[PDB]
Amino acid sequence: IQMNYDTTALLSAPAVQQDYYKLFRDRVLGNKARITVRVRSIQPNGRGQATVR
Amino acid sequence: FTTQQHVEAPQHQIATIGYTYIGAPMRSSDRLLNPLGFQVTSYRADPEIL
Repeated sequence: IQMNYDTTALLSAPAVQQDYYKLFRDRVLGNKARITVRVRSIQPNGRGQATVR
Repeated sequence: FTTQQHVEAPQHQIATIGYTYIGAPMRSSDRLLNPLGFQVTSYRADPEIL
C-alpha cells in the first residue's frame, strides 16, 4: 500500500488526493484483511472522461 | 450484447447510445423501416470485461 498510496496521489489532483488520503482502511483492513482489484473494461466517453468497469 | 464470428469464441460488448426521434419520414422506403423516426446521434461500443 505505501506504493499504491503514493502512486494514487501522484495520479490525482489535490482535491482528489485529499479525498483519497481521508480514506485512511489502515485500521479496518490493517494487516488482518486485504483487497484485490481487477479491471474488466475501460471505455473513454468524451473530453477528459471515461468509464471503468 | 454479445457477438460471434462464424465458430470463434463469443465476445461480450456494451454500447452507449445517444438518441432522439425525428418523427415520421416522408418516403415509402423509409416509413416501412423506421416510422417512428428513431435516430442515433452518438454511438460507441466497448468490450465488456467479464
